[PDB]
Amino acid sequence: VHLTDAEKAAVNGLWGKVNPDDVGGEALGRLLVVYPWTQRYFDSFGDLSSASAIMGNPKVKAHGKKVINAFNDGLKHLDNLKGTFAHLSELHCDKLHVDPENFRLLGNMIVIVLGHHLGKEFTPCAQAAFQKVVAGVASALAHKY
Amino acid sequence: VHLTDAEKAAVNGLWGKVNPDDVGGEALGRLLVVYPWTQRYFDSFGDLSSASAIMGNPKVKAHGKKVINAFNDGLKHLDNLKGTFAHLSELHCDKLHVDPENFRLLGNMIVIVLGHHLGKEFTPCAQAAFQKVVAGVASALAHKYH
Amino acid sequence: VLSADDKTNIKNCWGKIGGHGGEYGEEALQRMFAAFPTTKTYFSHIDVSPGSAQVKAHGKKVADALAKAADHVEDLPGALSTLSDLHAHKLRVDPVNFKFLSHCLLVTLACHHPGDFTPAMHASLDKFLASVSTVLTSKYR
Amino acid sequence: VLSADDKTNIKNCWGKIGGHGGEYGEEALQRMFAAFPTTKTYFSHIDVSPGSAQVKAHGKKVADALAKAADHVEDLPGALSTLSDLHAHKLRVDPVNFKFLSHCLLVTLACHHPGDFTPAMHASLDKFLASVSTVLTSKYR
Ligand code: HEM
Ligand code: HEM
Ligand code: HEM
Ligand code: HEM
Repeated sequence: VHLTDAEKAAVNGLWGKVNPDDVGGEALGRLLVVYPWTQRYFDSFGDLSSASAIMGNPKVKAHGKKVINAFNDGLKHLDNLKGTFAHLSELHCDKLHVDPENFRLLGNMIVIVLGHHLGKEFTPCAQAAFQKVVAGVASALAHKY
Repeated sequence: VHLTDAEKAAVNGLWGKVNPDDVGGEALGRLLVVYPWTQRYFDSFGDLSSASAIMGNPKVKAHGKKVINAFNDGLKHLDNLKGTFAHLSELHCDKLHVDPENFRLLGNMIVIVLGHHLGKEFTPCAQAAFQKVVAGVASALAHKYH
Repeated sequence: VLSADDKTNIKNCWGKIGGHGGEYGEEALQRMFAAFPTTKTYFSHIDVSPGSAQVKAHGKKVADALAKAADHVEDLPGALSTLSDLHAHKLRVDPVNFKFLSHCLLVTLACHHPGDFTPAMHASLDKFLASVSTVLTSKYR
Repeated sequence: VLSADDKTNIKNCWGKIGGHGGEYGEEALQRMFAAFPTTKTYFSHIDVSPGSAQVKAHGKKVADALAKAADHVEDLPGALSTLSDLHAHKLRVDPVNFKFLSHCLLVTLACHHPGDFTPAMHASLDKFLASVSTVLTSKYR
């Protein structure tokens, strides 16, 4: 978790002009569409058999709100990411048995949704800074293992 | 690494009846055959043109000796993989930019070479114990990413 | 993608396997359950104990599928589409479990056919299992 | 493997891309160099500075190759055999790099065509680039 002063100003300067709840909703929704096997882990979610269904699913939107809230903690405490994501690391790896490679997939979904929502403002430099973050958050949840 | 006492006696016993030098050499060789893009990381080794060439290569055989010595140190200090491999973690990542995904590929190559050498003695249980070691070793070299 | 040499080698391997197939498929599954306990999730409904007739029978089903895939190397999506619906549409298996099983299978062959398991064969077999894995995890109907 | 829906989705996207291809290839590479500085090693012999004529030229080369892959979707091994010898035999490119460029290409298309970049489109394009990557890192003849 580098984040220089220029990378700091880019991350929170651009994070402040998106709706974080919607970002988490769409990014999760897209993960379920693009990588369909992830649907299995979310069986508490009801029907997940189509693109129109899973994007309109309330349980999905509510959970993206949960997922982005945990992500938001990360930005505040980039100094101790491994300790911030302590409980969640245990949850995904022991109770849920989620393969670590799936973490970097959801991270990528977050990244492209920002781009989807921001367009030309999501510059190559701003991607790099957000890429450093999502990779850090991925290796903080996996890191048993 | 977990490792129970029966899981310990399974690892040190079967390791004792193989030649680590030969296991290291073949594992590296097989990595260079099966996953050909890794050949690029070893430019220092001269031509790696074919299966026939990369197995007879004395510089591959000698490097497999170096890889397996590091692996051997792991068995002695399973309490602290992160410290045992910290120096090599810096070399492979900061200096050579080897992607962590490759680390587990060489881990797999070691496991199959053992079964190749041990036959029906490399039991499912014996594989399970060695799988924990190689995954532990792999993630100890990647621990700088983090 | 598989070359001509890959095609030749896969045929030459499943010739040597022949009827020893189910025996190895059983051992592969048994290796997978032991080395990667995560995979037991997908088999909650059957007895998975080391000695188990249900695992023995499922091994024979897997071996025939690999034998069929070896026959139709040139058209893998065609021959296996029934299994692709099972694994991708119905079961939605995580693709990492296919790497786990592919590896356990390659360990098995190395234990039983170490004269035939040359680095060049290993390569051909690994690409095979990868492209068989790709079709099975992949959803196209 | 790509379904029928996957193919027509690919065809429509490269339809809607038209002449803008060169700009998106360029941008994708800039993003790959910036976000994954490891990939710069492969381009040691050209100028890789943000605004670079060499990167702009290469950007267009990539776009043409992707445009040709969208035409011959049903024969990706055939259409890109030359590019497969370049990247797999000659250049020896590590597969992760393709995942890096694929992703940076999807970010670009999301930034420029957010209306047409639906969840269902994104699934098709991710699958398309994955199969393009498989062929490119493969080694046959
Ligand atoms: C970006 C990384 C991720 C973050 C920040 C994250 C965050 C969270 C949080 C905060 C919860 C608990 C919600 C609560 O407090 O009630 C949760 C639960 C869960 N997560 Fe994740 N997650 C991540 C990655 C993933 C991925 C990729 C998967 C897909 C395999 C996954 C699967 C699950 C499941 C199945 C639950 C339980 C949901 C339930 O209560 O039914 N997680 N996640
Ligand atoms: C998986 C466990 C691994 C172990 C235990 C290991 C071990 C070692 C050791 C001990 C050295 C330094 C020897 C010396 O200083 O003379 C070394 C160097 C090196 N390793 Fe590995 N390594 C591993 C993984 C890999 C993999 C998968 C690759 C393939 C990309 C790789 C590529 C290299 C390269 C390029 C060097 C330097 C080459 C040279 O000395 O000219 N390493 N390794
Ligand atoms: C990699 C090559 C594989 C092949 C060729 C294969 C083949 C088969 C075959 C032939 C069947 C039986 C078809 C039937 O009559 O229902 C089956 C079922 C099944 N497979 Fe696989 N399989 C493979 C990998 C996997 C993996 C990696 C998993 C996950 C650990 C898995 C999980 C299952 C499950 C849960 C069933 C249904 C069992 C039942 O309910 O009877 N398969 N597969
Ligand atoms: C699917 C994505 C990719 C496509 C469509 C693609 C296509 C191409 C094309 C069309 C060329 C020029 C062919 C020629 O006339 O020589 C080329 C060259 C090259 N590619 Fe790629 N490639 C891809 C991925 C990659 C990746 C991920 C890397 C590694 C970072 C890479 C490294 C190179 C290099 C080093 C050259 C030679 C450049 C030169 O000196 O002219 N390619 N590729």
